[PDB]
Amino acid sequence: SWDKDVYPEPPRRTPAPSPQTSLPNPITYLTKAFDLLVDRPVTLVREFIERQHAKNKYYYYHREFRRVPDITECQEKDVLCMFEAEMQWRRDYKVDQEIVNIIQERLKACQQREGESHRQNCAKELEQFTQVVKAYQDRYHDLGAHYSARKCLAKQKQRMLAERKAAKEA
Amino acid sequence: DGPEKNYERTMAILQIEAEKAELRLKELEVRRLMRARGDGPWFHYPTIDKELIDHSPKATPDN
Repeated sequence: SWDKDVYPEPPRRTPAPSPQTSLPNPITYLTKAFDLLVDRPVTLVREFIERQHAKNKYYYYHREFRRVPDITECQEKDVLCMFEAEMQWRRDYKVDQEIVNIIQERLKACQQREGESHRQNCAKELEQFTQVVKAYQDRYHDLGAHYSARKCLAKQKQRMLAERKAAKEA
Repeated sequence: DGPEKNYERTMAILQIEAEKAELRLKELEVRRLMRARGDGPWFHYPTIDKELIDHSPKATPDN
């Protein structure tokens, strides 16, 4: 239904019931009523619908954008090359937003799932979220509403020069 | 329309607009040089036409 590698879930461990009482558990009798009254008729309706979908099977595809030269390879004021580099950079910018969203959802699901032990059991998800947010911040933060590949490249070069200067200082 | 049509229609628009913008900047430079030097078709202010001169021998020799 979805890629378990992209949205992982640890193996589930529900303990077997060990009733130490004699009163019946009302939640077991409500589960059977739910399965009998709610689940089964719902399942039957869905099975009818899926049979119709089987009769008429057609496909859609995930659009693949071929890579084009980056803005670094574009000559100044060459709009035709700049246009394709700029449009590609915008597509990558949008994809990176959804990468951060994926990692944020991993983190949030872990917090709810681990319950009272989340501070210790979600360290990996927190670490991965911390790193991706840093990388995203380096690429795209502080560009402004009129952001572009040019302004992103200028930000990168400013950071690269500072790093080069700090390397010499050490 | 579809993305490919709009995308490649945009490149056609950009090419025309960039060609025009370059030509606008060049006409300004051409106009500056022609006006400054007077060596082109534009800013050619007329001088007296030499076909009005009479070259026949005159009433006196020295001319």
